[PDB]
Amino acid sequence: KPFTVPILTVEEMTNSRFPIPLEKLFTGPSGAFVVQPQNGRCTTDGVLLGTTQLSPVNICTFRGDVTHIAGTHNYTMNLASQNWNNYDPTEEIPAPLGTPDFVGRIQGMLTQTTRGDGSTRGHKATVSTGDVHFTPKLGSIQFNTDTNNDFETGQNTKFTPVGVVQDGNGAHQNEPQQWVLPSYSGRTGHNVHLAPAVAPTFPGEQLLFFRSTMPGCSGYPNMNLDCLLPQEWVQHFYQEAAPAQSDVALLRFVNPDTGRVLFECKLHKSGYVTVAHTGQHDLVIPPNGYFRFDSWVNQFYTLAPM
Amino acid sequence: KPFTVPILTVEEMTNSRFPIPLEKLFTGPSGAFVVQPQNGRCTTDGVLLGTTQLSPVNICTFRGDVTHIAGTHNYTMNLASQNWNNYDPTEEIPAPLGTPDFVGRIQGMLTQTTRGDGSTRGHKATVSTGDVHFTPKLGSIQFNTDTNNDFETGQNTKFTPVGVVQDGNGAHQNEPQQWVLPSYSGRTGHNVHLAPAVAPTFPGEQLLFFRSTMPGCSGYPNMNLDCLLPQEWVQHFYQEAAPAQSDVALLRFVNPDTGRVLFECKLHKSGYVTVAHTGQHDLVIPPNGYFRFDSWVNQFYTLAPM
Amino acid sequence: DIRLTQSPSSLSASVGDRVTITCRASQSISSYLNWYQQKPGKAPDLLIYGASSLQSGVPSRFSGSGSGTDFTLTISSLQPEDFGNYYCQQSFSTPRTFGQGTKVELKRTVAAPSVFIFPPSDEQLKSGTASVVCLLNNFYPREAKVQWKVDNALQSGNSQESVTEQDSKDSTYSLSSTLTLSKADYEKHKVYACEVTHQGLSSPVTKSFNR
Amino acid sequence: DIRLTQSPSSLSASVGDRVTITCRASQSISSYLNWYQQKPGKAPDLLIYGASSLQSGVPSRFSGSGSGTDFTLTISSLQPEDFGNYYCQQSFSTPRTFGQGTKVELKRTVAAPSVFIFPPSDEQLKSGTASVVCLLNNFYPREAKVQWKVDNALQSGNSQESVTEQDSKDSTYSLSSTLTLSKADYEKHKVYACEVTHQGLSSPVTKSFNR
Amino acid sequence: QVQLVQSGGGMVQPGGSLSLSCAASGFTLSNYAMTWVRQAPGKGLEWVSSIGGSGGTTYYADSVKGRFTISRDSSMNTLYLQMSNLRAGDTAVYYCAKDKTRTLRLGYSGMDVWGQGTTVTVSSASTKGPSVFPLAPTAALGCLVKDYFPEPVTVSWNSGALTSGVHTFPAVLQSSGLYSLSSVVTVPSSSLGTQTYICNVNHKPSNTKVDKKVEPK
Amino acid sequence: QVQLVQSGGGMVQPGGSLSLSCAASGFTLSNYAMTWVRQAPGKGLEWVSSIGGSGGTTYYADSVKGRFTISRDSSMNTLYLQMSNLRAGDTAVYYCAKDKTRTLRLGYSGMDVWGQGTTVTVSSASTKGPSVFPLAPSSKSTSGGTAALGCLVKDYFPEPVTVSWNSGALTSGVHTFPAVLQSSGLYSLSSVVTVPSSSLGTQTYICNVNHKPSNTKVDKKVEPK
Repeated sequence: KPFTVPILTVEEMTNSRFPIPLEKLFTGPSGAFVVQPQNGRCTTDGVLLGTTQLSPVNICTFRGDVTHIAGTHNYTMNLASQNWNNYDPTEEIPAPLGTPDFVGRIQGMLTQTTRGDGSTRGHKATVSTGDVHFTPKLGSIQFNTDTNNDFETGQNTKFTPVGVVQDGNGAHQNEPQQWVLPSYSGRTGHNVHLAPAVAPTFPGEQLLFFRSTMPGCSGYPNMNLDCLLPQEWVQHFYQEAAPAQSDVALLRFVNPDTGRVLFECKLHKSGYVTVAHTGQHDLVIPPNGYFRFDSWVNQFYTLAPM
Repeated sequence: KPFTVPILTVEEMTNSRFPIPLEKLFTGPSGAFVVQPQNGRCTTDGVLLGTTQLSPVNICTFRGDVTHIAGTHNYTMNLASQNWNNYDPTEEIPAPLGTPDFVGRIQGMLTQTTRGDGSTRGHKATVSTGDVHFTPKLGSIQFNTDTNNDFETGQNTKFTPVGVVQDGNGAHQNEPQQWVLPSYSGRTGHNVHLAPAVAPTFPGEQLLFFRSTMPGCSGYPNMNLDCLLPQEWVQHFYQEAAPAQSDVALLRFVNPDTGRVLFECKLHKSGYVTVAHTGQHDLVIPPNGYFRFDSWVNQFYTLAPM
Repeated sequence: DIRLTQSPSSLSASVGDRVTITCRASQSISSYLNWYQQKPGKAPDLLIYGASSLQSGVPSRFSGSGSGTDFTLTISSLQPEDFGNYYCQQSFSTPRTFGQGTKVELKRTVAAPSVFIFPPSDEQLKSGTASVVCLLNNFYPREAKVQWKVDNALQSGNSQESVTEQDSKDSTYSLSSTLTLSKADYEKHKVYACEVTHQGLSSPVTKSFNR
Repeated sequence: DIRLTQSPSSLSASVGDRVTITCRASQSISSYLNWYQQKPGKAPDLLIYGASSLQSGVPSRFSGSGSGTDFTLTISSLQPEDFGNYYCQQSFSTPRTFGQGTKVELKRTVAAPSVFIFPPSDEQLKSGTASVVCLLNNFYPREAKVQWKVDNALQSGNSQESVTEQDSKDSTYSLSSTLTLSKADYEKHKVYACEVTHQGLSSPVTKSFNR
Repeated sequence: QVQLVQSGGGMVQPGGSLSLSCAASGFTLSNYAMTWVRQAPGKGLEWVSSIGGSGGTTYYADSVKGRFTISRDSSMNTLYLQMSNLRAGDTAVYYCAKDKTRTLRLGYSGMDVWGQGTTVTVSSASTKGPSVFPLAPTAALGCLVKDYFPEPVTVSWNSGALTSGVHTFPAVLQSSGLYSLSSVVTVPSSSLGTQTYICNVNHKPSNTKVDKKVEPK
Repeated sequence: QVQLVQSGGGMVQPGGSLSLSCAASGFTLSNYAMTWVRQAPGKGLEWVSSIGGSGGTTYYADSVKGRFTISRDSSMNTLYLQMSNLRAGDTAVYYCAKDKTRTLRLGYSGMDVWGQGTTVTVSSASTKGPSVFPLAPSSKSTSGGTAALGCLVKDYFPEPVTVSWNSGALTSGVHTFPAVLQSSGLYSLSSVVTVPSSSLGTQTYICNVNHKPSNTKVDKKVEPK
């Protein structure tokens, strides 16, 4: 059974750490930080890792009931699974699948439906993933909303993420921090069952990042969001689950007009990409271009300079 | 090469007419109205129809610059491509790909980044797809918002859909109208290049609907949203593009525990599903079950009663 | 390679008749069978795609049917403009293949030809060769007998004729026989004649000139 | 069917020694090769997965290497608890296949057997059968000769031996020899004797009783 | 208005190469599967090569595999066909065509839009321009386009102003190996000497434009 | 506490049928690929059948294709193996095992958790309960401060038999010898325990013998004579 990556241009694909389209390809040194994202983690032979799931529209969503915190505009959400069933914290995963894997304040809307009469309500809401009340592994988080009396108890409530905000009083672009993992269990304990951090081991190589720009909803947020794998690649690897003939798959980025190769790269079995380049660089690509698996290569294969 | 459908449970798949997951399966008589959605339309041999595109996060989103309308809290948006390039009306499609294909008020958030200093802003917004200002084919739509003086001109603005609303002063669930196509060019002319309407032509058959519940943001909306194909099926068919051996593909819905078949259905080459049943029915399915392609059959194959 | 055989190889019907062309496939091609008509000297035009779907702009009298290995193009009311070559084509499998083609020609009432004869020009004689041309204009059927006589000597092997494809409103043909000689042989003789036999003529018509 | 061939089929080594087991595949299985340890009468234990990854709970002295067709299980410092059978297994494709297995035994200093003898119970004699049992407890090496003498007659064909698995703590063996007679033959004889020859004994030892 | 304008005809001796272009208007050529189909002199249609839609990937007849190369340029909406090591069996009229539907790669619909075709002649023989002689006189006159190689030859009367009842015959392959044809016109016997009938012939394998008038006595 | 517990098995005549069960604990069985592996007496390991993860799909060795059926039940978190038209070559210990990683169908990892095994015997022969005789401690079974005593478990069919001492309260120093096949076609073994000589007058020693194929359970007190 032959390994493949889907024939999809960068802009046709979807970011795996936030429900938004990919925009561009970026590479740079990653020594000054720990690249350990938990969403968008999948092996080429079809093993989902960390908190990665299949649905691109369920990333950074939250479902459950809410209870008002007296004298505030905040609500505690007791988390439920996507199918509105009881969340199970004993499962061997870092957090509920699709849980945000970066520290920062995410804004969207809390919506709610009253089961008895079909009445509905919706409000802007913010969740702080670096907050002490952000404890999804324990099954509980907190929102700041625009209301203080509207949301009802014991009723299905959903949070739909839109973008990220930033306290404009602090240094510009100081949040969100996309390479800092939240403490899924808050102050209670350390993170568990994490997908491993990644780094280029072969000299002269850097990680290839699939970049999007998260929408900003307030302040001066850092809107860069990089993932190791497009969500479609995750979905594809899970379905196909083809055997890896090696630890490294040689991909060629190709222009379908002529077949000419813009550059080549290494897709690692454990699920990330490296290129042969040194320095920060926004890759300039033909809009119709796409990745093409050509062969399995030795782990210590020397790429052509990007 | 062989035709297939993805191995995904219903709840693991995404509604193709709105960026939310699927929840259940439904069948009902559809004579009293015209079923002609333009999103979630694809042939089994891989031809996209209507306004259908590949990414599920792009359904019912809008990108462009906005202009305030004197004396109101409304804004006109001059539409752009997903990649912020100029939108082209002359392309032979009904509207920009991903455009809402029902009539009703969709509520979400308008966010905006100021190119110069990186400042951002966000407000609740509703687009009324049934009114005259909804002219996406012409490259212009209009939003009702919370703000009055906060959005800037000449700046990248995005609309992120969340749910739908309804006026409680009227009969409950009287909007939205999911089977009523909006006029993509307003009153300037009729819709063009539409995907054809679908109706069971075989005696004893009804359409099978992939049903989701849209979030409600105000009032008592009708939150049923039905598509003819999951978004993953669309993505799959587009990639695979296997030749159709006949106009009808037989599918079995199986429980992977035992391989036991719950029901069979017809996946028509033009991209929709029928079952053998009369009357409205919510299909009771095991949550691990999925569709499996078994064989190409004669057009006039008689399904077993579901 | 999937071979396509379409019968008949050629047919001839009158205006209004229902014309049928069948296509047989080497193996099942599902419904991926397309029909094209090709006028002489022009690119083929799509008539039917997907076995039975009418192409936009194509008159309603064209229909298609069949799936698998046997397919059928039907022309319900044959019109003078429906003349030409018709090809079936499968797009089911690489390599894409076509039928051998079916020539559809029109039947109409018999029309006798108008005959003209043209002696060689002054300049052509300077080149050492002379061409005498006999024109048969707007006739039916295509079947015709053109014989050259130079001083009552029946000529043979020294003449070529070409026929226009069937014109698509009158449904008639035109024919040009070209007699080629050396300048010496040409000015050696005097009377040059073109004798035309046709169903539309009671007796053989002769056009002649003296050099 | 991907064939896996382990080498060697059996080995013996001292505590602390470096032990190497190789597995060769009939065709490339990438790195989808796993190693298991099986103690007698117990389910196998995953040691190495993916040719080189150490399963959790498994001591560091186990290590694997290789890809494609050739692989190696290495035990850097052999331990008495490492006794047992080792299987390589590919999971590259179905049918999943195993190597024929490798027996790993431990060498150690000679230990003389303790020899016990058990006359048949009176309860067994009622049923009409007599079993005499000779025990060789906790000895090394495994090789030992155990002969039955009934009134000085060497017995043949009426005894069965059973050897235990090598002890996972002290690497010694234990053996039982069972002499079976009819109640009639058992009661017509007096002296029942079991003489044992082993490297740990300077001269053959005899345990015996009078009926 | 959707169309395909072809270019790059010409001839060449065997073993030689030759290029074909197909410029598109009214649609994005990179979204649709494009195809080259050829038609030998007086023969049927044959598939030569195709390129897929937005995802590309190419396909070739076994007759031309490794010899022909199909490709396109999104920047200038043009399809190409580079042909090398040509043989006599490659002599034909080459058409480019567009698949009806948009697909990622090669699809299964028919070909709805066609180019006007392009003549490709593989011959080691040289090029000869045509001599034009008049065919002087309810009446009838014409031109004898004699002695040329290879086809085609454009003929219009009064550069197209008067082409009502005009017959231009298919070329005949004379025993000399050269083509010749005739173009004739029906006019009223009283079209006088007041209409001026000029035949505008054309053989651009050698770039020749003759303005020969047809006078009676 | 991740765990696989097996049930079923036993012996059946050639051509008959048996069902194996395997109840999972501490993990959701339907999420991982599950495998049946078998080991014939004195032989190596053979792969029998696997079922994939949440997407399922089943796989079979040619030996058992059409005779065996692997399946599971998510509501009971249990794996099943249905065997029919059984032949002598199916006589083995059967093990269920779980793949390390979660997959859609059948993965490529090793098997990290195993069932304790179930015995399957395909034989025409009848079932026979064992006779259990004491191997009394005496001066001729004494060494140092310890005395050897035990139980002779003779003339039973088929394997296996389980032997515990003092209802399982005595586990140290027990040597249960591998059963030997007698000329009669029946099995026999010995279970020998090494106890302190000082205990012989005060401590009771009872071997508990269980033979499920015959539903025979025997408790034999072993004393000096």
